Amino acid sequence: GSFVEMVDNLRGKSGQGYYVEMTVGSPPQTLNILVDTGSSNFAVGAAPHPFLHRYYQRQLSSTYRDLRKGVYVPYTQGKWEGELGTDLVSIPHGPNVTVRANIAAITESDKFFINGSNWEGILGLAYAEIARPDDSLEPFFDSLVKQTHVPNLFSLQLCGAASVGGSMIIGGIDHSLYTGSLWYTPIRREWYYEVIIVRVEINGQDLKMDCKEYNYDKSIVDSGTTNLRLPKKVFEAAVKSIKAASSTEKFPDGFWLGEQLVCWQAGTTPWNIFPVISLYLMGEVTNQSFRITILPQQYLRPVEDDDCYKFAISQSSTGTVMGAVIMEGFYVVFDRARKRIGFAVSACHVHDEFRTAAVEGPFVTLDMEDCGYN
Ligand SMILES: CC(C)(C)c1cccc(CN[C@H]2CS(=O)(=O)C[C@@H](Cc3cc(F)c4c(c3)C3(CCC(F)(F)CC3)CN4)[C@@H]2O)c1
Repeated sequence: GSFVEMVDNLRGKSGQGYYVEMTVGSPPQTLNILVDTGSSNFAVGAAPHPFLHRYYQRQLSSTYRDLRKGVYVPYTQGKWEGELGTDLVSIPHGPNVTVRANIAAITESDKFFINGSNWEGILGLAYAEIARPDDSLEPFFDSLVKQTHVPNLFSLQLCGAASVGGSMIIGGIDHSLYTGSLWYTPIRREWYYEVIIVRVEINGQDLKMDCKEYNYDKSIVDSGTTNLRLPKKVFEAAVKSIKAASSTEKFPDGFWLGEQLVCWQAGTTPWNIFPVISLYLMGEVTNQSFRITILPQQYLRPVEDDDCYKFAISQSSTGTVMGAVIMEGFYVVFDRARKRIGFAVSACHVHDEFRTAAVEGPFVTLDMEDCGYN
């Protein structure tokens, strides 16, 4: 509570990410910035690229300082390169402070900006270890914490819908955004927001795989990604098992690949025939775990075109990526200070009549440490 300045400060178009309003420079230039717990660079467009609504103009900033060094970041999805500097940054619908963060002024890019999107930059919320050019470049939230008395902690409530909304509470937790209790899983290493998944159930049936497979080569919480991404073998077992639960109908190969939609007459979507999915996460206490459960309403994204949906669980090059499909069911707390991530059922999650998202525990799981890849 007492974080209503910040409630509902996230916007976006579904499948195009969530962004938050920010100001940089003196005088303050407003930009919409993509919120990404999957990287650690703060970067903005700095030139009149045709896709951009606005861009960062350093000429205008009296507080701008050049850093004279270049920087290059290749994501899976895309790539940019720019010039480093520092400036005064603030989040209007956040806590009224201002910090001197590093900024990547994007001078060239490819497949990074979305033609049609309403954002112009990316805010890397993860740790310095994975910042570019190297961990010497202080990530934004590190700067925010060192320079103010704002608590080393933030939380995201992403609410799945063309338009999408959500909240980023900075420095706090807002208890009206979740129901039930928060359960914490350890942040395994401070680079990505890495975690250990110790077990997976589909409608309640263990997928029966060595838990190490769930996390090769790592599992992370990534707000800049849309899908629940599973490692290849795990992905196979999962889809196989979902087909079985939904055999009451059957669908084209391409649906399970996310390349072809499936539609029903509006309001007749056979929700009951799709299984709830569960990830057990390592808990705070030795041999203790807990479970998060998402409904089909989370992994079937609606798409315009009847009621049509895209299958939004997909295969992963890395380990497990808990992206938007996962986060839109839960209030996620990034407790950097206590080095742990918190999950609670979201106040804004989409649920049907008979079933609901869940965070439950505790469970007994031995050898949880063995689920990690080393
Ligand atoms: C930054 C670093 C450490 C070098 C790094 C390299 C590879 C993977 C990762 C893990 N986090 C990644 C996972 S990703 O590449 O799928 C999305 C990426 C952020 C990202 C980068 C883009 F060029 C684009 C998007 C997101 C968009 C917008 C939002 C979306 F979710 F709709 C998706 C599309 C459009 N293009 C995350 O940061 C970090």
